[PDB]
Amino acid sequence: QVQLQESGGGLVQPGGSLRLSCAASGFTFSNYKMNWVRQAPGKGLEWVSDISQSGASISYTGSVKGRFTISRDNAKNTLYLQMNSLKPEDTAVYYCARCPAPFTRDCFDVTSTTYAYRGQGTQVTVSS
Amino acid sequence: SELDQLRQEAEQLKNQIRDARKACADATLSQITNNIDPVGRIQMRTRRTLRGHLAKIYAMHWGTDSRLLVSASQDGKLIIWDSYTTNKVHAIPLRSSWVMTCAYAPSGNYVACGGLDNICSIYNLKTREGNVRVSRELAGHTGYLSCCRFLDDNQIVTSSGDTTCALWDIETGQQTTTFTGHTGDVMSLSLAPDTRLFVSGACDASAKLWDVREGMCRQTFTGHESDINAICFFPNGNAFATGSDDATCRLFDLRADQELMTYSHDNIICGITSVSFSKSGRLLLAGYDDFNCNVWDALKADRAGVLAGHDNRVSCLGVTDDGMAVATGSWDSFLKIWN
Amino acid sequence: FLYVVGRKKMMDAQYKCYDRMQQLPAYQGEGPYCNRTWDGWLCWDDTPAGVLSYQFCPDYFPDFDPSEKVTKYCDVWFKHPENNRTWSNYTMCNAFTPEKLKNAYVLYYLAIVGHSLSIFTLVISLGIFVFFRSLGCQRVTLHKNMFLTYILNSMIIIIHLVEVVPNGELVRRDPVSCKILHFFHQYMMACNYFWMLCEGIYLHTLIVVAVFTEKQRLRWYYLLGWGFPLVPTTIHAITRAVYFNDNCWLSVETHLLYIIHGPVMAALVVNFFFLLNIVRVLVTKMRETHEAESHMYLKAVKATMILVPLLGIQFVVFPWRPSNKMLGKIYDYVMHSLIHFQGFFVATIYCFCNNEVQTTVKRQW
Amino acid sequence: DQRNEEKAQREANKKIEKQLQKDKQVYRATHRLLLLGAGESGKNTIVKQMTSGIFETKFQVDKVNFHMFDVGAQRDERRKWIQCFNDVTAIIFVVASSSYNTNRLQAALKLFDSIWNNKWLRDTSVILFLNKQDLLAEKVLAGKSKIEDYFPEFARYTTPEDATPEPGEDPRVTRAKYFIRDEFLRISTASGDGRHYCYPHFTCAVDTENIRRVFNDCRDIIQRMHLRQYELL
Amino acid sequence: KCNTATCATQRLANFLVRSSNNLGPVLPPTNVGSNTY
Amino acid sequence: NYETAVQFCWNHYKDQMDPIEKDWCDWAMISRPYSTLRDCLEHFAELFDLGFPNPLAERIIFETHQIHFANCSLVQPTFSDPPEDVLLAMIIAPICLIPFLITLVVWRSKDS
Amino acid sequence: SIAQARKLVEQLKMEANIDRIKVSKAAADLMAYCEAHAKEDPLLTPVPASENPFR
Ligand SMILES: CC(C)CCC[C@@H](C)[C@H]1CC[C@H]2[C@@H]3CC=C4C[C@@H](OC(=O)CCC(=O)O)CC[C@]4(C)[C@H]3CC[C@]12C
Ligand SMILES: CC(C)CCC[C@@H](C)[C@H]1CC[C@H]2[C@@H]3CC=C4C[C@@H](OC(=O)CCC(=O)O)CC[C@]4(C)[C@H]3CC[C@]12C
Ligand SMILES: CCCCCCCCCCCCCCCC(=O)O
Ligand SMILES: CCCCCCCCCCCCCCCC(=O)O
Ligand SMILES: CCCCCCCCCCCCCCCC(=O)O
Ligand SMILES: CCCCCCCCCCCCCCCC(=O)O
Ligand SMILES: CCCCCCCCCCCCCCCC(=O)O
Ligand SMILES: CCCCCCCCCCCCCCCC(=O)O
Ligand SMILES: CCCCCCCCCCCCCCCC(=O)O
Ligand SMILES: CCCCCCCCCCCCCCCC(=O)O
Ligand SMILES: *[C@@H]1O[C@H](CO)[C@@H](O)[C@H](O)[C@H]1NC(C)=O
Ligand SMILES: *[C@@H]1O[C@H](CO)[C@@H](O)[C@H](O)[C@H]1NC(C)=O
Ligand SMILES: *[C@@H]1O[C@H](CO)[C@@H](O)[C@H](O)[C@H]1NC(C)=O
Repeated sequence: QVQLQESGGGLVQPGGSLRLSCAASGFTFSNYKMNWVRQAPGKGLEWVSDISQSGASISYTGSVKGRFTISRDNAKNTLYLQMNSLKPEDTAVYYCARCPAPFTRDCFDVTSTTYAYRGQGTQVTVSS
Repeated sequence: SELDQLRQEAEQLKNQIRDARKACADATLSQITNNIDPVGRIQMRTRRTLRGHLAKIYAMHWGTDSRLLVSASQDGKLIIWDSYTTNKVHAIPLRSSWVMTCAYAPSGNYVACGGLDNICSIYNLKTREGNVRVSRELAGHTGYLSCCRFLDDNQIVTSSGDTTCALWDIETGQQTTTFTGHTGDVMSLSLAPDTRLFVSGACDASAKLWDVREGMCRQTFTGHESDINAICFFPNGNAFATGSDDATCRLFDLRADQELMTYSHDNIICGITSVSFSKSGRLLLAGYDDFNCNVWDALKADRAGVLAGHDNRVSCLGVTDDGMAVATGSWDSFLKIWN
Repeated sequence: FLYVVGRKKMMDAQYKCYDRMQQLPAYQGEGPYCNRTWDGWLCWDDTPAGVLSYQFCPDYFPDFDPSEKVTKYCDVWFKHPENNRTWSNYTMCNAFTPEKLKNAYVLYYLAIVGHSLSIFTLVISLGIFVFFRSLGCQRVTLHKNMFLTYILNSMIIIIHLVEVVPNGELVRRDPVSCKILHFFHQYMMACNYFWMLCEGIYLHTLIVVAVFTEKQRLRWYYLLGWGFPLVPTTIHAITRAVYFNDNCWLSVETHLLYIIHGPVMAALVVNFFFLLNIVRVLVTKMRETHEAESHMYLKAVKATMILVPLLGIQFVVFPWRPSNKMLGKIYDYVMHSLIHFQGFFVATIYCFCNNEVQTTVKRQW
Repeated sequence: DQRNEEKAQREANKKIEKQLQKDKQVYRATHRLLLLGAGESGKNTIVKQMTSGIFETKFQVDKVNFHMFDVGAQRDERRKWIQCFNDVTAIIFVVASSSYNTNRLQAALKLFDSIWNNKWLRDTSVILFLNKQDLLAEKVLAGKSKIEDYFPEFARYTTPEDATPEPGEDPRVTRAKYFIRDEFLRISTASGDGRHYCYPHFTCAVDTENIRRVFNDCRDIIQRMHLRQYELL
Repeated sequence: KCNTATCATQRLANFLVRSSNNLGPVLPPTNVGSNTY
Repeated sequence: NYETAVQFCWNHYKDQMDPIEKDWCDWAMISRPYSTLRDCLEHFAELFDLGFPNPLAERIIFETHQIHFANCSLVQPTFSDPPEDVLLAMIIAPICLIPFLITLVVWRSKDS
Repeated sequence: SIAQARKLVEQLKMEANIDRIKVSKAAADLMAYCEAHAKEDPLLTPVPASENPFR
């Protein structure tokens, strides 16, 4: 049973910091590439960040470069997202998404409207 | 919040099922089958090679007479083969060249095929003029057709990429029952020997057991980590085997409601495309992406042999009803019979 | 044996010399002149005082080489100081023979060794193509007929070099089996060079002329590779029968040989111009990829050297033998090595080093 | 006599393989193409320029027959039915260049990355149509939409010297549209051992030259396929 | 005389039949001394 | 003297070639007496150490060509190439057929 | 999404109320089947050249 549970979130002031955690279960965490995706109010799923199996290759969407930091703990089966300098445009539901197949360079359908290997998400609200 | 309350009540129901399954897990299948004799090395030779198709073979299906088999290829051809004499009985040109599944009627009078066109086309083989023509087209599905299987001459079950399976009346061409509940593309289905039930594996790492008459999901089987590509029933109908993209085959029991065995190797890192049992069910044949099919000891979970005669991805494989031979198609445009 | 045949040609030349000396009586001016005379082996015309006459060496003796020349000198003709008799300098005729004969033995054994490895490696390469149906394609179907020409050509050459060449009793007897074996040799040699053209025509149309070539009827490839070499070999055989009916048809002094080697060289020159377009498209494909200066010139050399044995470019780049002794020696060692090992090179490059063959053979073994 | 039934089998098999080689000539002559693209990208406008689960479009350029297939009535989960197109000549990937302000351009960069690095599409070349260049020009000409917001590496990007600007166009539009192309070419050149290539084109939906671009690119793909068989390249 | 590269094997075969005494021993070379013509 | 040596074998060459007068011009017939005269000349000259060819030897060889051979010539020796005007016609003719056969393979090889 | 959440909760109660036998009993039934049908399996047992229709 593949399960992804995200913890963290909450209402933050503009320019504040937040750290999102993703506890993975039901699969080998080290064989899969992990992703971060979000869904702003009244928008579609948007890809945020990814990290490779080991943690060497790290990619960000352009909007979050320099402010967000993705990290994975293969020992504890956790995925992290250190969020800094939060803007009101960051208010969204952040989902922990897993790549569909292991040992693959491709990552398909992660931002789909109905994707199985994705958590339920945490609501992050940046406001005053 | 009524939505989260429904989400937490589903979590407790999942914990209740998970603990009820663990209460029945008194001993492992490896502990029961510990002292049985291993099958030994399974050395099987290629007896026939069918060299008619032009493109990759996506599916094949044996006839109940264990002599004739249909083959679907993505060049737009359905070829009926005489496996004994390697002769081609029929060659049906298809309207859509993207066929992904093909079935052979138990009576032997019809064949079916479907694919990205979202239609299951029935072809009448025993026509009076003598040449095969399309008799019926079933156009209810909203996603690509992954698998189709005949119940009788007038009923057929199809799984589709719209996360839905459907039961069809062929003479009327209307869906009589729809099977919903999967959250991913249903990739395959397998009918029970009694045909009262069938099991389907989708791209949500889950397999579901459906009741044909009532159209409800009886049990849901988890344990895989990636999409389930193939599924096959045990000869007695009390278990089934699934092949997934996590490079692992697993055996699930219906009455135990949990997986019994896992077929994996550290050297194997490619997904399973096909699965089939022998006549007795002792051997589990699985096609892989590494271009060769592996034979597994279904009771000992030990690899017993390798069928390494294909030059491309093994897409389909099937065992005869009499258990005499195994036919494996592949993307190298050839179909080989092993014995 | 060869002595009497040499003396008979020596006395035949004396009759033709005194016939020409009976005619041509003009000695007009030019100062004093060294009078016309008949040297024991050659006939010299009227020459002026001081001019060193020059003529080719007679073929009376096996030591003498027709390529070399004989020099006779006038002041009266030259007198050798030892015995003060009129002399002619026949030293150049047989001075380079004992060392050219020693170099000819290693060229002889370089052929039967080079052509034996060709038949061996090509009968294996041909068996791989007919056994493994997976490798089957229109390119392999042309390779199979090309591999068969190398086998049949190298087979007749060995039968010619082991049975005909070291047998002098057979050549002096001049049987009809010599001439029909020479016919099949000239035919299979032409079929070999004309299938290098068929391979260059197919390779040129696939890459340059018609990229979108589904598949072609090979009936015209067969007629050019097998059928056409019958025309130059039948024309040559008929004229060789009425004009130059040499014993066992072993002579190369006649110009009737260019009836076969004329169209052969013309076919290989067209292969050289097909190579220029293939390497032109190849370096253009790499300039569009923006490869480095080194890698672009590295692969252009690699691709050219693997097409030289297939198209027979060595016959076009080195089509003439140098007249120098040291240069002609190296040319003989280089060109004979390329000719006799060409079937071995083609089998290694296009069968044994081919990745689709290595992947298929390892999978089925 | 059971020999009669086997002679009737050999004559029936003889008639079938006579037809199977007539269909082999037709199959090898046709060149299959997968037209892939997201919504709001101008993909459907190109097929009108030349329900059902797949749409077939037959066209012929210079007596060469092409068969283009457009996926319709399928879910946005492509990882399964995309494997059916591993043997096509090329995948025509249509991208909307104007859609960078959602962030549909990043969504297309990740889809192209998945197609490029898929194990079954590693020998399949991709024809990249950077569509909606006319709409990108109007968006860049105005100071309202800043590509620096969604792509902060655009702040230090410089137009390459080999870039060929269209006659009479703004360099700010040249730098913008070539920056988007390099985002796709960075993925295309990161992996690939000469097995497949990417052919980027600046495209408008109403452009007539679109079938000639696919013809010329498919002629390159087949040419490199012939060179690889001879181990020349 | 055929001096092309395609006539190389025939030039060698002609030389051995003409000069060599069936590829065996070595006869004394022809006398080209002062006494000789 | 050497005159007694040349006068002897000249009579031997005369007696050998006197009866067969019709065969004087056919070289296949009188080749044997002609080679017989040459032998006597170089043998008797080397015996007296005079040397060959000598003026006395070339004097009587011109007597045979002045008396025995009258208005006779050979058309051409065997093993001779044809006139070079037809020699090139036999070489260029197969070469001209090569381009026409090449176009057959490039343009007329299309199936159906 | 609440409608889809309620259908999932309703399905889980239909699957939670299921009689499950022990794995030792379910494994002894699969093991006893391959034993009773071992002789009828031509892929397991040796195949005679006379009875094999693929020779
Ligand atoms: C060695 C000397 C004494 C005789 C040599 C004779 C060959 C040069 C001739 C005889 C038979 C001829 C062949 C007779 C028939 C055919 C089949 C023809 O192709 C087909 O009809 C096959 C179908 C197709 O590809 O269209 C191509 C020419 C070819 C090989 C001919 C090529 C020239 C050949 C081999
Ligand atoms: C032994 C000496 C006297 C020379 C004799 C030459 C010819 C009489 C023979 C020898 C080689 C033969 C050829 C060898 C191979 C072929 C190819 C063959 O076609 C294929 O191989 C088709 C294969 C396929 O596509 O399935 C047709 C006959 C042909 C031209 C043969 C025609 C007759 C040839 C020219
Ligand atoms: C890689 C190929 C090398 C071939 C080398 C061939 C060496 C041949 C040596 C021959 C030596 C002389 C043999 C006897 C000659 C004779 O007296 O007839
Ligand atoms: C299939 C044809 C094979 C032909 C092989 C070569 C035949 C050569 C024949 C030589 C004949 C020599 C005598 C010709 C008549 C003469 O001059 O007396
Ligand atoms: C279209 C290409 C045509 C190629 C023509 C090549 C002709 C080669 C001829 C070689 C023989 C004539 C030259 C040497 C003559 C001689 O040595 O007496
Ligand atoms: C055995 C020696 C063989 C030597 C062969 C040399 C071949 C040289 C080919 C040069 C091709 C140059 C083509 C034009 C320049 C270009 O590639 O752009
Ligand atoms: C394009 C290819 C050309 C190949 C040319 C091969 C011959 C080159 C040398 C020609 C020499 C012509 C004069 C020969 C004189 C002679 O030796 O009698
Ligand atoms: C189309 C062909 C172009 C290239 C032609 C290359 C010809 C090379 C050989 C020419 C004659 C060389 C003679 C050298 C004589 C010597 O070095 O003593
Ligand atoms: C791929 C084939 C290569 C063949 C190379 C053959 C080289 C022959 C020319 C060099 C001979 C050197 C002889 C040296 C003799 C000495 O030591 O004095
Ligand atoms: C595959 C290429 C092979 C090249 C072989 C080149 C050999 C060059 C040397 C040949 C002569 C060797 C010494 C022979 C001495 C002798 O005649 O006794
Ligand atoms: C050759 O000519 C010279 C005069 O130049 C003459 O004295 C001599 O006799 C001639 N030779 C013969 C054999 O007569
Ligand atoms: C013999 O030769 C020598 C060589 O110098 C010469 O001096 C002498 O005069 C010659 N004798 C005669 C008779 O010619
Ligand atoms: C004969 O020729 C060679 C080389 O051409 C020369 O060395 C020699 O001196 C010549 N002999 C005479 C007597 O001139």
